[PDB]
Amino acid sequence: VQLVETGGGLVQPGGSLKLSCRASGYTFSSFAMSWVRQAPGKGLEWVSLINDRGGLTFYVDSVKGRFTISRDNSKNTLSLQMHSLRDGDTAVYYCATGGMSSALQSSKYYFDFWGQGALVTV
Amino acid sequence: VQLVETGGGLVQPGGSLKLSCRASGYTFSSFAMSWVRQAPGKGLEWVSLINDRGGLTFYVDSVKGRFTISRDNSKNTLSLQMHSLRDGDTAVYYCATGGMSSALQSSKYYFDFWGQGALVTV
Amino acid sequence: VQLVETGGGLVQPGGSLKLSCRASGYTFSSFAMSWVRQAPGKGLEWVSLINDRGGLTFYVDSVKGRFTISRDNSKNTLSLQMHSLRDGDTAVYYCATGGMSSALQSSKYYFDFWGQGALVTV
Amino acid sequence: ALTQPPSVSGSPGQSVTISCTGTSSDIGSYNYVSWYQQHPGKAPKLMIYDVTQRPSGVSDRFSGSKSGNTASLTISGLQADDEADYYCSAYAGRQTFYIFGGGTRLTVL
Amino acid sequence: ALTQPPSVSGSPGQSVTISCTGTSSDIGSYNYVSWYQQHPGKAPKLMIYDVTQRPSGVSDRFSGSKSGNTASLTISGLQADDEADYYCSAYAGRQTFYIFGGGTRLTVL
Amino acid sequence: ALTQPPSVSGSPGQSVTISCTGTSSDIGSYNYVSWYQQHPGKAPKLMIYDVTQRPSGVSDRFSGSKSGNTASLTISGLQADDEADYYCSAYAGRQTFYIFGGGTRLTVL
Amino acid sequence: LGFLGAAGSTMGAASMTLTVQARNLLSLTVWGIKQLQARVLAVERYLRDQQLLGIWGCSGKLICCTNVPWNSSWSNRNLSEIWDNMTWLQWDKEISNYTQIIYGLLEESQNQQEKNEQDLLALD
Amino acid sequence: LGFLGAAGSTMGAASMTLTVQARNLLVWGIKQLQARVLAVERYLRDQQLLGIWGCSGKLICCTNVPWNSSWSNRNLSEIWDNMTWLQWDKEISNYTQIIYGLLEESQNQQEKNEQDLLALD
Amino acid sequence: LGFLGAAGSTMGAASMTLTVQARNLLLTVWGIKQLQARVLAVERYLRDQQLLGIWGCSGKLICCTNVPWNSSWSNRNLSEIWDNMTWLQWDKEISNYTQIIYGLLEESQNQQEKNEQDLLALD
Ligand SMILES: *[C@@H]1O[C@H](CO)[C@@H](O)[C@H](O)[C@H]1NC(C)=O
Ligand SMILES: *[C@@H]1O[C@H](CO)[C@@H](O)[C@H](O)[C@H]1NC(C)=O
Ligand SMILES: *[C@@H]1O[C@H](CO)[C@@H](O)[C@H](O)[C@H]1NC(C)=O
Ligand SMILES: *[C@@H]1O[C@H](CO)[C@@H](O)[C@H](O)[C@H]1NC(C)=O
Ligand SMILES: *[C@@H]1O[C@H](CO)[C@@H](O)[C@H](O)[C@H]1NC(C)=O
Ligand SMILES: *[C@@H]1O[C@H](CO)[C@@H](O)[C@H](O)[C@H]1NC(C)=O
Ligand SMILES: *[C@@H]1O[C@H](CO)[C@@H](O)[C@H](O)[C@H]1NC(C)=O
Ligand SMILES: *[C@@H]1O[C@H](CO)[C@@H](O)[C@H](O)[C@H]1NC(C)=O
Ligand SMILES: *[C@@H]1O[C@H](CO)[C@@H](O)[C@H](O)[C@H]1NC(C)=O
Repeated sequence: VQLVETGGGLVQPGGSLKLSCRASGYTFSSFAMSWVRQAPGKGLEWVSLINDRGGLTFYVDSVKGRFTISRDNSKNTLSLQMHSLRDGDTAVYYCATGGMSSALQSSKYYFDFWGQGALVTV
Repeated sequence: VQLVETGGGLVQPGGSLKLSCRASGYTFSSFAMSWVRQAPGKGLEWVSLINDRGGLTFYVDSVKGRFTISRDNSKNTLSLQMHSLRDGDTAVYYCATGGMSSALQSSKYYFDFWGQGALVTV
Repeated sequence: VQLVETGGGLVQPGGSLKLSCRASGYTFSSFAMSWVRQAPGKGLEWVSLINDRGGLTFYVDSVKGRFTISRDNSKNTLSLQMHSLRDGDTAVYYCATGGMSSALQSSKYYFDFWGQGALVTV
Repeated sequence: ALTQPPSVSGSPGQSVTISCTGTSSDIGSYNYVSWYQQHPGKAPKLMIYDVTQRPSGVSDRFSGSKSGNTASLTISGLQADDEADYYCSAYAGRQTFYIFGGGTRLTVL
Repeated sequence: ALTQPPSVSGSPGQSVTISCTGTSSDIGSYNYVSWYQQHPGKAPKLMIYDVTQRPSGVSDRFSGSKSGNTASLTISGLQADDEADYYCSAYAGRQTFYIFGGGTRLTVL
Repeated sequence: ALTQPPSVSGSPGQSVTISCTGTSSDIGSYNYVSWYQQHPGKAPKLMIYDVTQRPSGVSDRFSGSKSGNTASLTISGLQADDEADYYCSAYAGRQTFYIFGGGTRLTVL
Repeated sequence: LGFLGAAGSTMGAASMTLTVQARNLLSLTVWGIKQLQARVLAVERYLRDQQLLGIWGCSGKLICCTNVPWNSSWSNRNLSEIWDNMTWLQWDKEISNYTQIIYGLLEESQNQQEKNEQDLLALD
Repeated sequence: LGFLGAAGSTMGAASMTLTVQARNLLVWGIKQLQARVLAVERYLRDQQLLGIWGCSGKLICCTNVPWNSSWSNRNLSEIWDNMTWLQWDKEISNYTQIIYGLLEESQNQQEKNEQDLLALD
Repeated sequence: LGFLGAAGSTMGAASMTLTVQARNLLLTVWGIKQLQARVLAVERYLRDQQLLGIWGCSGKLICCTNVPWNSSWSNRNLSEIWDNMTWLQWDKEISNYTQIIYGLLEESQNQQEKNEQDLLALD
């Protein structure tokens, strides 16, 4: 399995940045996926979770009105649309597989696969 | 179109006043109506909104447990029954037409007509 | 009627204690019952309420995630299982009859009968 | 919690009134304001329920009423045998089921 | 509520702009940002509704727009009769129906 | 958030334990307390899922458990290759979804 | 208890066996027509009851609460007597004359509630 | 007004008589049984259709299918204040099955989405 | 049609075409035979809808309940049931427990519905 993030770069406060994640090595549409942030000098923070079908999205309150998480199962990709960036959003953004479930399969509530991460600097 | 407020003047603090608004010049039952406060020396604050049929009422949190908004489509009238009348309430109370539609007609979310305003002093 | 509270009287902070209450002289299944605490030096505070059939339980927020209220209509008994007891939970715990209703009977919203109370010290 | 005087007093044969106050969301809106009488060493006994009703076994000596957000208990032929801590309680709607006030120590002169 | 400049000014015949700002959960999430013109001692009149539309009877000297979390009212051929307190308002969801800013005093030079 | 030791250390061959604590509504309510091993400069690897289970490909030197509101990661034959920042996480209900603690720096002597 | 076993029980003892009676409402050419008439009638009666529950906002429930207040002119009794002393047969007799009045009010309150719901999912 | 009394009324002038008309949907003698049986099946197909759209038990049901301007580019005031339901039925007859198909798909997605939100814990 | 097209599909691949099968349920002697077939189809449909109703599943195709699954009914995990098995095989596997499950569903709705009535009696 591979997860390769793209996008990133330095955007000034108030700007907008799109991240994306290409997946391979597994059936993309069978797993829920998420984005997780790591501050440059601290630990991991969960940011957003999307279901396997993409119809249900969840966000951490700190980004609930600013970030949109989207999935395209025909291309095996994830995307994250990040609006109104603030200094507190500087982090490595990791693409991860796991987190939720689809009700008719055993639950996870954990992250099975990780990418290498995009670096976002505000 | 006319909206005329005859509700009252001064009451002792911790008292109950009932404002009323008589409307003319348009079909009364086709429009939603609201009450909006103009502070004696500041700006406008929305207080309450009632649906065209009178079945649904909405209030600002600061007055939710003290104000009742009522409408009578057979008299072409509005009323506001005030109970706690704490000092903050002091204002000119304007009767206005607009604030919502009714699902089967074009939206508003603005106020089309204004009355002259009753001056309520605590 | 009779309400007799039993159970232990001393735990260390972080421990757990189970109280029970025997009722007699009336039809047990016809009344909702509750537990009410009295601080050693202050007044009465309501802690938990259970419906006559045992299906619905309500708690005061300060214990909502820590206490379980249970009813067994075949023994005419109540029990209260308190987890993670804190020093602030020291009190006399009274077993009381009343506090709710069952929709098809006149409401109470008051307590008809009281036991003598178990003293729990943390 | 409800605001309630820490103590009241009067001589035998004199009436007394114990009042409790709250807000409109609890004591005001709901007509479920019971009163309890607690003797030292004993569990509280129910004296008044709803607003004016008393349990069977309770004499007319005890009565009560409410106005606005204030409720009160009236004791008429006050006796020395009434030495107890009196409490208000009120239903405050779903989510917040009951609110109690502090106790009033009744001293008989 | 909404942030609005205390005052704006310009000479007759010159255009002026009155801004209004809020947050991403209200003015930047709903396209319902009306503007009102209130002369001292009189009731306010509706000038702009939604984003760009005006009521019939209002001249085309008054227009407006929004971008992001900022909305503005533009007055072109400024006249002496425009000395009024201008207010912005916005729909802020079903939980908070309307929010208003303070007024902007328009001074004609 | 969860609390973890800022750092731990031990002999390259003796066991170590990394604790993780939370509250009754999250780590104490759900048996979903995974652990991740993040080497500096690399993305975190899944080491433990649920409470005791490990992913395929992970050796039996990594295990863990929970009781009450406390969970821990136990490493048996501590190796030089285990120098990483270890993180605990937990499901916190269908509102919060996930919480993490800070990393515990594991020092290999 | 089985079908109608609670018929002689009190109203509060009954209203727990509703599925028992509910499941018994659905289940030579002259003999064919006679049997068909019996089956079609049972189906039509069932559907009219379900239609009434639908228009009152009670679809899919055996016990549903409404927003129509009880008028003391229909039955001036408290819940202790109606639910602990009376049976459903006696109750049916006591308010037979007001059945259509109650039904009309139930229909009217649903009409207002349904419209009220339509006007709230419209906000925003 | 009684059954079909609102037939000539505007769309927003009707939509208040729905219960009145809903109540009216429910040897030689075999003809009567055929007539009665047909009414029941027709009633049930409509109820079944409402069921699969998630509109069971309601007379007015709001959905999550956007209105496509190609079906009727009107201003709502034209539809609800001037037009009748008969004229409307004629105007969008060609698109009725398209709308029905979309409604069915919308409910299926919502039903799966609801299930996915009821094992989060 | 598409009717029964998913019959050979796995349980988790099927149960997305529920409306396809659901919509396919709806000379005197010939008239009688046809009326008996049509009336029977109606009675079967209504009995199934009534059964869903008493379980609190009225108006739904996929209905969640409060009845725990017993390991004695089928000692299988979700991967085998939903990704490998078909609905015909499953129907065979738990035929002997069908009425037990149905009884439990009825009881849980009776308790839930009454509990709601009591919650709505507060205030
Ligand atoms: C009949 O009445 C008696 C009391 O006289 C009661 O105990 C019994 O349960 C009643 N029968 C039923 C079926 O409830
Ligand atoms: C009760 O019914 C009487 C007619 O018998 C009517 O006059 C009265 O207004 C009704 N009251 C309510 C509250 O419906
Ligand atoms: C119904 O009304 C008739 C008069 O028309 C009266 O004789 C009868 O007793 C009434 N029934 C009830 C249950 O009140
Ligand atoms: C028929 O049309 C007229 C206007 O031409 C209108 O006033 C009247 O109400 C309509 N009839 C009905 C039943 O609405
Ligand atoms: C609207 O209908 C037309 C014609 O069928 C179609 O081409 C278009 O994509 C549709 N748009 C939407 C948003 O449904
Ligand atoms: C429906 O299709 C027919 C052709 O079959 C066409 O003549 C008619 O105008 C169409 N109606 C609408 C409303 O598009
Ligand atoms: C039948 O089994 C084959 C196994 O390779 C699978 O690819 C195919 O999709 C199955 N048919 C259906 C309808 O699922
Ligand atoms: C499963 O059913 C058996 C009876 O066949 C019963 O003894 C057991 O307790 C049941 N277990 C559960 C979890 O329902
Ligand atoms: C049901 O029980 C019979 C015995 O009565 C047994 O032969 C059959 O295999 C059982 N079916 C299942 C699915 O267990």
